[PDB]
Amino acid sequence: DIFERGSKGSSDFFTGNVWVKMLVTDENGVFNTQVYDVVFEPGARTHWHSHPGGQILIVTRGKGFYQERGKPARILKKGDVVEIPPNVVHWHGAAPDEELVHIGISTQVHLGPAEWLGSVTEEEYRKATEGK
Amino acid sequence: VDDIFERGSKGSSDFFTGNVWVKMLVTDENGVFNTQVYDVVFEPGARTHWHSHPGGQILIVTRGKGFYQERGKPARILKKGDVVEIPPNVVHWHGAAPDEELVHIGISTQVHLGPAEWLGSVTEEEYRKATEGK
Repeated sequence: DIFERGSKGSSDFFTGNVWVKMLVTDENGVFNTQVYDVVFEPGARTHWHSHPGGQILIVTRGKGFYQERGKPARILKKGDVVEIPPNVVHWHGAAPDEELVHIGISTQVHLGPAEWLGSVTEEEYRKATEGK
Repeated sequence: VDDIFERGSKGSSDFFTGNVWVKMLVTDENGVFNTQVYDVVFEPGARTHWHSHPGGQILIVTRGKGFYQERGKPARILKKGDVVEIPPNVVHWHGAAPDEELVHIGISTQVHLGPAEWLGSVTEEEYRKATEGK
């Protein structure tokens, strides 16, 4: 609705079909902040990862999940704002039944890039999402 | 705190001309992010005063029609989907079109570099010249 779909996200960092559109790439480092828009098709999600800088998600459409490692998953819908603290290992993605669209803001980009870990397994995903 | 309001808290005449509603999305009370995020509605004709942010600002337009102008430069027309990169210390205003509202997300970057510096109102002549017939 607000933005066109971006380009297909790498299978190295995503499970399923995800489209990413860079809004602010901050190539010159002026803002120390990057901004992206992402569409997760049903079932699609990031791998587990963390950022040294805090991340902010703003949900613009659909239904999805955010989960920090060892913690219960949080249900996302339009309007929700997720503050992802620095270094917290987490994933986010769509509900099984419905796409998720959100803006993402990476803060304190200079602290370093995302650290990518393992995929969110089918088991982890079902456990987090089944019947919610 | 701003969740208590229907449209947000009404913009103070100290900083805005006309009717504006602001909802803070990220206040960063605890400085975890060095960034603040807000959602703003400008009714037609409403706009910020001239101001600058030491750390810069990013606008993401979600609805309607507005204008962005840097001191001494031609105004830029804003529509849904537009992204405005406002560099550190650049003096500017933004706001709605004369006959349509503007809604946008604002991101104040590098907050630790200081608060916004607020200058004069955008005069009716400045606004008319910026917007009339556009």
